[PDB]
Amino acid sequence: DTKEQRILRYVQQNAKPGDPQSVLEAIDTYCTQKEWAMNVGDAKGQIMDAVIREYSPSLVLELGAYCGYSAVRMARLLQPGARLLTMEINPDCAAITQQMLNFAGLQDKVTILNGASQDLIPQLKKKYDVDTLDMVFLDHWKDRYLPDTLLLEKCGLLRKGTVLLADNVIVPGTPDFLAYVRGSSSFECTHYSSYLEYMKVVDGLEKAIYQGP
Ligand SMILES: Cc1cc(-c2n[nH]c(CCNC(=O)c3cc(-c4ccc(F)cc4)cc(O)c3O)n2)ccn1
Ligand SMILES: [Cl-]
Ligand SMILES: [Cl-]
Ligand SMILES: [Mg+2]
Repeated sequence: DTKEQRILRYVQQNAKPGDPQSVLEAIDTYCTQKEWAMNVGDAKGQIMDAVIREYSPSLVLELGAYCGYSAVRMARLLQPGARLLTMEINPDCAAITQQMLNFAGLQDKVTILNGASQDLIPQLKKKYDVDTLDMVFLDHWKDRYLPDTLLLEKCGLLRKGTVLLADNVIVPGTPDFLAYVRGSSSFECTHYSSYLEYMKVVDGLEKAIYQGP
């Protein structure tokens, strides 16, 4: 089997159904002790939690679910009725994410879409009845952070105050995105320095709040 299947199995055998916190803990244990994986992790995850609590978004889009760690992290803090849409390009990982969310008891809050961000973003309004997004978590291909931000804007999915939160802006790094949002009058940016998941390597999150045209 694959690493991702092993992570799911470990959660199923070491966490409590319906207990998101136990799911996060199980994933972090496995990835610290057994096999590294590209989940956002606990260090950056704590920063994400603080942001989600500050903004209490009603509708969140995640780009790049992987195994569902971040989707569990965000969805467990959403208010009743609030929703997460998450996109995952790898079909095997999309299925793992669905199963992860099901185990965590968060499946009614989250819709996991299998496909590429460039294809799915233009369908959000008419197919998924999205008006505007309250928050976007960028965690997909690092080359796509900038084009997909621009595409979100083109599609009319951003409003004044939409929060973009970007993983991995240092490692692997997203230099074009960072330069762009930090240089743009349409964004108010803050950097949260942290560490790459499960590693003693500096990484960070960027928050970029959309200001309108
Ligand atoms: C809908 C759609 C979805 C996607 C999509 N789905 N899933 C992803 C995952 C992307 N993530 C990464 O590659 C990533 C890599 C590292 C890393 C690797 C190796 C190192 F040595 C150091 C760090 C660390 C991380 O935290 C990462 O997030 N993209 C893509 C396109 N369209
Ligand atoms: Cl993750
Ligand atoms: Cl960590
Ligand atoms: Mg990441």
